[PDB]
Amino acid sequence: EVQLVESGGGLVKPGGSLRLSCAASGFTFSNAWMSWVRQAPGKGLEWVGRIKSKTDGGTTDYAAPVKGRFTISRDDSKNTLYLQMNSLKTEDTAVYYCARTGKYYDFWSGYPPGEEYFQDWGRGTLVTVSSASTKGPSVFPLAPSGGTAALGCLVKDYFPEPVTVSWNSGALTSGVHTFPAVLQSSGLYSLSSVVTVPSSSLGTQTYICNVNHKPSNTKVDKRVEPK
Amino acid sequence: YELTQETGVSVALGRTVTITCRGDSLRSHYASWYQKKPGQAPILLFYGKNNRPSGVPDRFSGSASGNRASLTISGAQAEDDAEYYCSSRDKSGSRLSVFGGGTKLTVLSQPKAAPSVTLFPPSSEELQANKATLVCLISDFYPGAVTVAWKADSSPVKAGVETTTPSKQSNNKYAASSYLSLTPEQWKSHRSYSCQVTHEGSTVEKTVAPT
Ligand SMILES: [Zn+2]
Ligand SMILES: [Zn+2]
Repeated sequence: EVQLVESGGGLVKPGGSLRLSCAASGFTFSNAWMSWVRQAPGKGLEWVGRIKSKTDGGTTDYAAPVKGRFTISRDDSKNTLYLQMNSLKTEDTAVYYCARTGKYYDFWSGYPPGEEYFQDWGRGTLVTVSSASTKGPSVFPLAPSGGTAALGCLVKDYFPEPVTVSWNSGALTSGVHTFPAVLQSSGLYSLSSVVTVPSSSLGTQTYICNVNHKPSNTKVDKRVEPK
Repeated sequence: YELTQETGVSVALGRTVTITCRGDSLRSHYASWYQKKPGQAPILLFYGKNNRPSGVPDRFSGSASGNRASLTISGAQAEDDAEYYCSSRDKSGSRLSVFGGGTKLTVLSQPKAAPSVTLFPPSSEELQANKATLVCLISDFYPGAVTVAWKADSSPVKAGVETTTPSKQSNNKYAASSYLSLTPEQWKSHRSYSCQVTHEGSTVEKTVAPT
């Protein structure tokens, strides 16, 4: 019945601005308090701000890290909630969620009383704040140091995703793991690939990792030799 | 976090499991509980002492004692695989909600498997480019939840660390990686560096040393 759809996510450069929208249906929007909540790539959930209903003050509240830069507003006639983000920082990279909020009371004696729950949520929208532009990777060998040895390749500082990695032009697939990439604060990505090989084969078998980054037309091979 | 939850817990089909959040403010406040499946909108499961929203299954129940709030699932079902978050009023009393860091619940569907960990030092080639990255590769584990911590000379290292969330491999086990970025001078000035990988409370540690 209730649906919330966030939209507007994208890549923006630090210092830039972005507007998110949340289209609501299935409930009486004009009566609802609405919030934004965000989740940075590795670190859980964080309330961003709220707007009260118009029958109440229609006023806004904002989390400390965001005050003075973000503005929340609503157009009841289009059942839409907005988040205007200005002067964006790398620290603002996150999935942004719209949520309808409700209140209940516990046994705290403070003022103003009331717990806020997030009764309905959207799926969210990704906001990435980064000064990165298309860039091919640099490739470094991860040299081998029960009868098996692990060796690999470090694929460093590329943008955007993805990179493809093979070993020995696809002839070696057994015992390969190519790991999900990490997103650095620079906005660039890095990933690794490893293969486990018989120790008896080192120094007679050549191991080459093949790295393909299509957005930069980069195709680089790197030999991974024992120390 | 102001509210602390364990990174991951597992449960066999049909058994009971409890996920707990702890924090000083829970001595004075009730919590709400959320489920989030990968790529899906979070759902409100429970709040306060006895509020379960219509449509939430009866097996989900919330409770509170002392500095803890708990979510108990009484008879885990496969569809309960998800991240679970608690939330409560900010300890300062401010008109603000805070969230725990989330607990990944795995309802066991294959045998448990420990992480295989390999720690590589910076390559001679990278050092010649005046950079240094330690690479901690973590593979073949199940359930797919781990915590990673770095140390040097017995001291936790927090700056320069980037760690991926676990992702499923083509063999249906999970993999993850963590990177420690250092200057070449930093790398050479400490005796040893370690990557500690904790899987359901059990730690696997690997060490490297310059030279
Ligand atoms: Zn409270
Ligand atoms: Zn284990």
